[PDB]
Amino acid sequence: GAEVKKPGSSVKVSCEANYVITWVRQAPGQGLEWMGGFIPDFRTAMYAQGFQGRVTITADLAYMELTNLRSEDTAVYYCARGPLSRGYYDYWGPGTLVTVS
Amino acid sequence: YVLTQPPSVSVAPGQTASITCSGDKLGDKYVSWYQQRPGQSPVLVLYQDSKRPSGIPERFSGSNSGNTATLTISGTQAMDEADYYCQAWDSSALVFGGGTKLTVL
Amino acid sequence: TGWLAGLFYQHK
Repeated sequence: GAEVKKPGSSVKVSCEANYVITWVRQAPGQGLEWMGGFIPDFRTAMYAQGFQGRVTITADLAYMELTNLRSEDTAVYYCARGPLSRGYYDYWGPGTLVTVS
Repeated sequence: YVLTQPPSVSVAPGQTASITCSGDKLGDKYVSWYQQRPGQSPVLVLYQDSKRPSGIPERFSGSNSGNTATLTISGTQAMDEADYYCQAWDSSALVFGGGTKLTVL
Repeated sequence: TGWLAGLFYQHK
């Protein structure tokens, strides 16, 4: 529920893989920011803008991996789930605090 | 695509609070609203501008027109203290407003 | 666009 990563390391946030999966992070003092999404039944991954290409979305569980961590990546990372084709998320998992230093 | 919200609203118990979310022709999009009590995962309180999930009381209501969606909370209670975020999709990107911190005091 | 986008959200 709270992890400490060193700068330049990587973090993986995994989510249980008809529903849409979305990854969101909450940086202190910056609100929520989308990191991307994944639809298990169609295996389609959407990438968010603004992470300098260091996000990878994979599935075996679906995974959001953020590489080359820096202090600006310190945030709470959530899995969220919502119904297919309805652009909202009715279930948010527990957050994971990731502290980069 | 950018969604702007007022950073904070501060209201006494019982009065009605409005929280706005503005974006370029936002009235033409479905807007959803999330309540995030401090230290907790967000909860969906409105979807498709104005519809309430099961468990969300009818004192939460919403509207959406021109460039602004609005969340209205009547009879504000202490338990309504939270950060409220609007969200919308633009061009296969999910966008969140910056969040409004609601204080009940 | 397309059906792909309609999986994630269906437009107003």
